[PDB]
Amino acid sequence: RVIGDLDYSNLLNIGQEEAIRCVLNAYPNIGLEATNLGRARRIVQRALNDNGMDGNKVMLAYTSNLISSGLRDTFACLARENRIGAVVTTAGGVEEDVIKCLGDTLVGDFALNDHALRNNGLNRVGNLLVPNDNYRNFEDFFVPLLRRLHEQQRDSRWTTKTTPSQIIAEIGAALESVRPNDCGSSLIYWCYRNDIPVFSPAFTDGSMGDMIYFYNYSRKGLVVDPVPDVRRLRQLGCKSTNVGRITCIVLGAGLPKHHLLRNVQADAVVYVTTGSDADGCESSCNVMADRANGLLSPNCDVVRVHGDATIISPLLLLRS
Amino acid sequence: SRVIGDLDYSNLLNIGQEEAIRCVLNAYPNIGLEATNLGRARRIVQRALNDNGMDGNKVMLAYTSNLISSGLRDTFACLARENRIGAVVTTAGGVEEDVIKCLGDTLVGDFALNDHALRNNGLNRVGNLLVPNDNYRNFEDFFVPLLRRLHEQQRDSRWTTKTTPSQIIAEIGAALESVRPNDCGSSLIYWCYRNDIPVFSPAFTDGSMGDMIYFYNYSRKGLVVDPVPDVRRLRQLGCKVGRITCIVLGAGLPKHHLLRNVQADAVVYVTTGSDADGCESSCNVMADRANGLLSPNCDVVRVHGDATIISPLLLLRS
Amino acid sequence: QVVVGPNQEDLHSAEAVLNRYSTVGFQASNLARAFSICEMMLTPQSPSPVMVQPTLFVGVTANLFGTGCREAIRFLCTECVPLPNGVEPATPSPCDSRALIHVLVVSGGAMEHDIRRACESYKLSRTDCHFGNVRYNSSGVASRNLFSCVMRCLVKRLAEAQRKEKANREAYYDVCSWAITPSTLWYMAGLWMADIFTEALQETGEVTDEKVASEEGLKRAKSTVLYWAARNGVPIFSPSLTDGDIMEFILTAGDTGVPLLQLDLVADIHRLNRLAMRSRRTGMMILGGGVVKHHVCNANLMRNGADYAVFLNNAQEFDGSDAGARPGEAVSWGKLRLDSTAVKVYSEVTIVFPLIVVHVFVAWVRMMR
Amino acid sequence: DAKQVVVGPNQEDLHSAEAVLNRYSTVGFQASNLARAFSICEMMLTPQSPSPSVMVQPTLFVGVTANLFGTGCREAIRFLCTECVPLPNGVEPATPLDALKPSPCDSRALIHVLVVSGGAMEHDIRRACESYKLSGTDCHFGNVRYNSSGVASRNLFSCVMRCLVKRLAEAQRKEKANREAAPIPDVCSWAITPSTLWYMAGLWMADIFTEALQETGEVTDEKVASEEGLKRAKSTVLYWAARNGVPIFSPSLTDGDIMEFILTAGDTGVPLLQLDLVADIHRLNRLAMRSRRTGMMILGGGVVKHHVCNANLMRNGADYAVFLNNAQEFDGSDAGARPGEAVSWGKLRLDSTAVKVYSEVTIVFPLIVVHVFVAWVRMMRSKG
Ligand SMILES: NC(=O)c1ccc[n+]([C@@H]2O[C@H](COP(=O)([O-])OP(=O)(O)OC[C@H]3O[C@@H](n4cnc5c(N)ncnc54)[C@H](O)[C@@H]3O)[C@@H](O)[C@H]2O)c1
Ligand SMILES: NC(=O)c1ccc[n+]([C@@H]2O[C@H](COP(=O)([O-])OP(=O)(O)OC[C@H]3O[C@@H](n4cnc5c(N)ncnc54)[C@H](O)[C@@H]3O)[C@@H](O)[C@H]2O)c1
Ligand SMILES: NC(=O)c1ccc[n+]([C@@H]2O[C@H](COP(=O)([O-])OP(=O)(O)OC[C@H]3O[C@@H](n4cnc5c(N)ncnc54)[C@H](O)[C@@H]3O)[C@@H](O)[C@H]2O)c1
Ligand SMILES: NC(=O)c1ccc[n+]([C@@H]2O[C@H](COP(=O)([O-])OP(=O)(O)OC[C@H]3O[C@@H](n4cnc5c(N)ncnc54)[C@H](O)[C@@H]3O)[C@@H](O)[C@H]2O)c1
Ligand code: NA
Repeated sequence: RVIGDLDYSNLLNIGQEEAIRCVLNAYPNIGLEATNLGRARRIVQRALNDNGMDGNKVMLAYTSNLISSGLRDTFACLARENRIGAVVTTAGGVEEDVIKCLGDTLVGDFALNDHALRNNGLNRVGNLLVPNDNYRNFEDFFVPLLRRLHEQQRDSRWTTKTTPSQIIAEIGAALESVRPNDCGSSLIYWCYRNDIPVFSPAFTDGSMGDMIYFYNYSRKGLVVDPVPDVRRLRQLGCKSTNVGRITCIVLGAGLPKHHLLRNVQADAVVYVTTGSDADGCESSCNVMADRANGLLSPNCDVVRVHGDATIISPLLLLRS
Repeated sequence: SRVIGDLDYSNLLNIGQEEAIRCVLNAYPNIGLEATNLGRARRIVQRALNDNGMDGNKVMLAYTSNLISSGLRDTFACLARENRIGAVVTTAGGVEEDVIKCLGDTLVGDFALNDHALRNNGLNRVGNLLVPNDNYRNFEDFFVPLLRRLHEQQRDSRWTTKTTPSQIIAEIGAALESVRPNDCGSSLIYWCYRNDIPVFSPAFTDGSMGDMIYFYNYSRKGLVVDPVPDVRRLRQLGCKVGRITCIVLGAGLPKHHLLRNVQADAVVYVTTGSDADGCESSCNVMADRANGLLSPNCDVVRVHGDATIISPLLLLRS
Repeated sequence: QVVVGPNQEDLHSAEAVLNRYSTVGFQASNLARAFSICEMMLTPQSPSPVMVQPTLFVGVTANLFGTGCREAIRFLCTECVPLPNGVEPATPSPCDSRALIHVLVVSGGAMEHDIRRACESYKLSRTDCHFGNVRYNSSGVASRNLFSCVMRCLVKRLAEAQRKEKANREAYYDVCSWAITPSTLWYMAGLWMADIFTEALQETGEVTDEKVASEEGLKRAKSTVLYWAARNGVPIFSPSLTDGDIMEFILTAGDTGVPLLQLDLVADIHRLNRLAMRSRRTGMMILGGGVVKHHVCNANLMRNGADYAVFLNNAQEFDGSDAGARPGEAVSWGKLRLDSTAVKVYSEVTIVFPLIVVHVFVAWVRMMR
Repeated sequence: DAKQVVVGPNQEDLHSAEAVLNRYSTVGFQASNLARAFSICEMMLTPQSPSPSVMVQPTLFVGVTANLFGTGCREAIRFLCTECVPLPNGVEPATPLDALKPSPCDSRALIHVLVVSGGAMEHDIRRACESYKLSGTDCHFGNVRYNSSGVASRNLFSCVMRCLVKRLAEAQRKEKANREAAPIPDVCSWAITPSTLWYMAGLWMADIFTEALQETGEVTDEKVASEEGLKRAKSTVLYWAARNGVPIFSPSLTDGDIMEFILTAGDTGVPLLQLDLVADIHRLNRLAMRSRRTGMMILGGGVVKHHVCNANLMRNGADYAVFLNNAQEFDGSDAGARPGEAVSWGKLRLDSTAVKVYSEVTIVFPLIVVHVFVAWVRMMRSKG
C-alpha cells in the first residue's frame, strides 16, 4: 500500500534475467498503472497455476485484434496446457487464428498509404498487414466445412450443430484433418483437443459471415443459433459448488468482456482495456459501474490496468 | 430536471432554423452523458459572462496554446474586447500566435500532410493547421525591437518595473497598437492592454518568444523575466457579491496556475485527458478538490471533448 | 483557406457558428466535413463509377439509446421525403425504407434501452444501473415492473409465433423457417409495440381501464425507435443480440419447460450483405465503434466499398482495433471505395450527433419541404 | 518491400523476461513501438559520427513530467543520473566543452540534461521526507496519495523546503549586496535561475536534511542526524544531478509547490526571490546548438516535451527521439503531436529515427532502463 524505492544500481551485480524480474516484481509498488499491472500479474499467475484442474476454472476473454497480433501464439500456449477453461471472443478472434495457419500476418506501420495497400492487395490491421491471399485460402478451407455442416444440420432437423461452440469445435477438428502440421500453432485447434468451449455470439460479423453469405446465396439452409451458448456459458459459470475459485482474464474490453462477465460469476477479474469513462460504454471498464450492473459481484476481487494489451499481456502471462 | 428528456425533433421543422439549433442546444442538459456536462457548463458560462461584468464579480479564462492557433482566438478577442474577462492565463503560445495572426495568417490543412514536405516548403504544422515561416520572420521584426526597449527600461530601473510576464504582455499589446494600428483590433492581447486585463504566463520562454529572447541575449545580455511576482498578483486577484468563475478551456499550465492561486466559486472544465495519466490535465473533479484546486462547495462541471467544438457552444450568446 | 473563428457579429446565431466550424481548426473542421458528407449522402446523384438517392447504413452503439440520441435516431426513422420523379432508390424484416435512413445496425442491448425508456424515466447523477452520469433501473427478470412485463409479453409472443410456424412445416426449398432472426425479432417487436404496451399497462395495474390503456399504450409505443423503424420499414440488424438484456427473459422463459427461442444469423447477413451488394450508391454513419462499425463496413465490402462515411466516436488508433481504426484502414480491405469521401470526428457522440441531425438533416427535410 | 512475420511470446520464451521483451518487435501494435524505443535508446548510448550535414557520445535530453517523481520512475531517473561510465578510446562528448554558483553542464553520467515541469523536484524532496501511499489533508495525483501539510508546518518536508528558500534568499541577498558596492558595468547577477535553484538545492540537500531532521525533533543526536540526512539526501535525484553535473531546467518552476514557500517567506517583510528565465534557455538552447548528435527521451507531454525539442530546434533538428505519453493527436496539442509534427518545424531532423509509444509511462519506462541502460553499463564495465 506504499510506494517503494528500488536501487537500480544494485541490479548491476545480479543477473540480467533476474534484474528485469526485480523490476517487474516491484511493479505493484512502482505507482499509477504499473501497480495495477503488478496486482493483475499476481491474480493471473496464481490463477494460471492453481486453477488448472482442481475444482477451479480460468476463462479468457480477448478481442479480435489481439490474435491478429502475436498474442495468439501466447494464447495458444494457455489452451495447449489446458490452463484455460473457456474462451470468449468476437468472430475475428476465431477467424485469424485459423487464418495464420494458412498464411502469415506481417508487421507494417500505421502510416502506410491505405489506398496503395488496397492496390497492392494488403489489408491493414492497425500496424499489421493481412494479404488477400490468406482469405482466398480461408475460403478453400471454410466453404467445404460449411457444406459439411449444412448436410449435418439438414438431416438432423436443424438441432445438432447450430451453435458457434460446436461449429468452432469442429473448426479445430477440420483444421486437424486438413492441415495436420500448422494446426499445432492455432488456439482453436487446442480448444478442440483439450475440450475448451469457444463462444462468439456475434459470429457472422467478419470473414466467416462473408464465407457464409457466399455459400448461402445458392444453398439456402445453413443456420446458426447463439442463444444456447448463453445457457452453456452460464452452466460453466455457476459456483453453487462453493469450492470454485473462478478467475476471468479479460484482455481487451469489447463484446468479450460483457458477454463473459454477465453470464459467468467470477471471483477474480482482470481488465486490460484502453477506453475512457467519458465514452459511457461497456468497454471503458469502470470497476464500480460494472458492480452496479451485476457484471462484478460486490465481493469480487478485480483490478484494471490501462494500456495496450500487447504490452500488458506478456508481462501478466510471463511464467515465473 | 435530473431526468433524461425526449425531444420531438420533427417539431423543429416548423420552427425557425436558428431557433431549432438553439432549442436543441437548450435541451443539452437532459440529452445525456457528456452533453449534459456541456449544457451545465453553458449555463455557468453564460450567466457568468453576463453577471460578472462590473457588479463586483470576476470571470477568469484559462486557455491552452493550440486553441488560439485555431479560430477560437477571435472568439476570445470578443470576450476581452467587451471587458467580460477579468484575467487571462495562457501557457506561452497563447500570447505569441495571437500577435502572430496580426502579422500573417494561419491556414487549415490536414493531419495527413507529409511533415517532411512541409519542412522543405517552410510550413509548420499545428495538428491540422499550418503556420508559414514568414509569419515568424515578421514576428522577429516585431518582437526583437520590443525586447530592445524592455532591456533599456529594465536596466534604467535596475530590474524593478518590467520583470514579470504580466507587464511584458501588457506592453506587447501596447506595442501592437503602435506598430500595427489596423490589425490590432482582432488581437486578444491588444484588448487585454486597452481594457486593462492582466495576462499571466509563468512559463514564458517556452515558445517562439523564448527563441527571440535567445537571439537577443546572444548579443546583448541583461534582460530578465521574473515570473514569481505574477503569482502574488494572480492570488491577489482571486482573494475574495464575490463570485469568481473560472473558464478553463484545455488543461495544462492554464488550469493549475489559475485554480491553484484563485479560489473560484464556479469552474468549468473542457479537457480531453484521461485519469489513467495521473496528471493535472486529466481534470478529475474529486481529485482536484483533494489537492485544494477546487473548494468542496465549488460549483463545477467537466466536459470531455475537443474545446474547438465545445467552446463556441458555451460562449454562444443568448 | 485562412483560420478564422466565431467573430463578433456571428456569435449571435448558432447557424453562423456551426458554419464557421470549417475555418476553425482541429475537430471542428472534421465536424464541418461531417456536415458536408451527410448532405452528400442526401443529394440525389448518379450511381458509383440514371440518378439515385444513396441508401444510408447507420450503425449505433447500444448505450447510445439510453441517452438523447434515441430521440434523433427516431427522427431519422420517422420523417420521410418522397424521391424526385427522376431519381430511383438504389435497388419478416422488409427492406422498403421510406425515410432518411435505410438500414439500422445496432449493438446488443440497444433496443432493450429503447423499450425501457417508454416504461420508466432515465435519471442523471450530479438496483439502479450506471452507464456514465446516467442511471436507469433494471428490475427483476420476473418482476411486476412495466419494463419486465413488456419484455415478457414480447418473448412469449415470439415463442408462440415460433411454435406455430414450427408446427406448420412439421433441398433448395428446405429452410429452418421456425428460426427467428434479429432483424425479424425487432421488426415484429415494432409491430406489436402498441398491443404489448396496452397489455402490460393492465397486467401491472397502472391503468386498469381498457380504453385508457389502449391510448396510453400507443403513446408509449410511438416514442420507441422500434415503432417507426417497423412502420417505415428500416431493418434493425443486430448479430450481437445474443448479448443483451433481452436474453435474461429468453433464457428463463425456457426454465419453465418450453425450449429456448431459435435464432438465425445467416438470414441477417444475407439480407444485409444483399442490400449492400445490390446497392448503387451507399452512405455510412457510425455512432461509436465495435460490432456495429465492422458489420456495416463488412456489408459494404460486398459492394467493393462504400462511397460516403462519417465516423462519430471517441476511440484511438494505437490499439489496432476496428473501433479506433482510421477511415483509411477501411479502404485497405475494400470496405470503403477509392473514389470516396469520408471523415472521422474524434469526440463523444452525444456532443456531435445532435448538431449533425439538426444542422443538415432537419434543414435538408425543410429545404425539400 | 521487406516484411517481417507476426509472432508473439512462444512456448519456450515465456520462462525468461529477456526473450519476451526481445520478441516485442514481432508481436504488433504498440509493443513494436516499444521495441523501437529499445533500439533508438541503444543508439543514443552508442558512440557515433557527427551529424550528417571523429566519433562522439550523443548528448541525451531527457524530459520528465512532474507527477512521475511521485511514482517509481524517480528511481529509474536517479539511476540515469547516478551511474558514470567513462568515455571509451577515441570519443569526444557530443557537446565540446565551453555567491550563486551556476549549473555545470559537464555530465559524467548516462543522461546529459534534464528538463522537468513545475512541481517535479518538489515531489522528489517530499518523497525522502515522507512515503507515498496507494489507494494534514491527503493529496491525490491518480492511483497514489501523499500528505500535504501546512506551508509553515512542522512536517519534515515543510522544514526542508523553507530552509531551502531561506538559504536561497540569503544567498541572493549576498550577491545583490556585492554588486551594489561595485560599479555598474551588465547582467542581473542576483537573479537565480531554475537551473541554479535546483543545482544549489541538490548541493544543499545533505545539510538541509540534517538541519530539518533536528528542527522537527525526529532525531536528537547530531552525528546520526548528519548521517541520516545524507542517507535521505542520497535518494533524491537532485543530489546525483548536482554531483554528476546534469542541469535541471524548468521554465514552469513558477507553478510548483516551491511557490507556496516563496510567497509565505515574503509575507514577513523581505521581498520575494527574483527568478530569471533567459539564462536557462540560453544555457539549454546553447547546450543543444553546440552539440553534434543529440538524443531525446521525454516522459509524458506538456511544457517539458516542447521545451527540449525547441532547444533542439536551434540545431536544425534532433537525431534521436523517444516519446512516451498517452496523449492523442485529435486535439492538435504539443503533447499529443506525432513525431512528424516535430520534423515539420525542424525540432526533429529529416535524417532522423524516432518512435512514439502510445502508452502510460509507469509500464514502459522501468522496462526501458532495465533492458538497455543497466545492461549497457554492465557491458561497458564487466567486459574488461
Ligand atoms: N480489425 C480487427 O481486428 C477485426 C478482425 C476481424 C473481425 N473483426 C470484427 O470487428 C468487430 C469488433 O471487434 P472486437 O469486438 O473484437 O474489438 P473492438 O475492435 O471493437 O475494440 C473495442 C474496444 O476493445 C478494446 N480494445 C480494442 N483493442 C484493444 C487493445 N489492442 N488493447 C486493449 N484494449 C483494446 C477497447 O476498449 C475498445 O474500446 C468484431 O465483431 C469482429 O468480429 C475485427
Ligand atoms: N443492455 C445491455 O445488456 C448492453 C448494453 C451495452 C453493451 N452491451 C454489450 O457490450 C458489448 C460491447 O458494447 P458495444 O457494442 O457498444 O461496443 P463497446 O462498448 O465495447 O465500445 C465501442 C467503441 O465505440 C466507442 N464508443 C462507445 N460508446 C460511445 C459513446 N457513447 N460515444 C462515443 N464513442 C463511443 C468507444 O471508443 C468504444 O471503443 C456489446 O456487444 C453488448 O453485447 C450490452
Ligand atoms: N506539484 C504540483 O502541484 C503539480 C503537479 C503536476 C503539474 N503541475 C503543473 O501543471 C503544469 C502542466 O502539468 P504537467 O506538465 O505535469 O502535465 P499535463 O497536465 O500538462 O499533461 C501533459 C500530457 O502528457 C501526458 N502525460 C502526462 N502525465 C503522463 C503519465 N504519467 N503517463 C503518460 N502520459 C502522461 C498526457 O497526455 C498529458 O496530457 C505544469 O507546468 C505544472 O506546473 C503542478
Ligand atoms: N501548441 C503551440 O502552438 C505552442 C506554441 C508555443 C509554445 N508552446 C508551448 O508548448 C507547451 C505545451 O502547450 P499546451 O499549453 O497546449 O499544453 P499541452 O499541449 O501539453 O496540453 C495537453 C493536455 O491539455 C488538454 N488539451 C489539449 N488540447 C486540448 C483541446 N484542443 N481541447 C481540450 N483539451 C485539450 C488535454 O487534457 C491534454 O492532455 C507550452 O509550455 C507552451 O509554452 C506551444
Ligand atoms: Na499533485
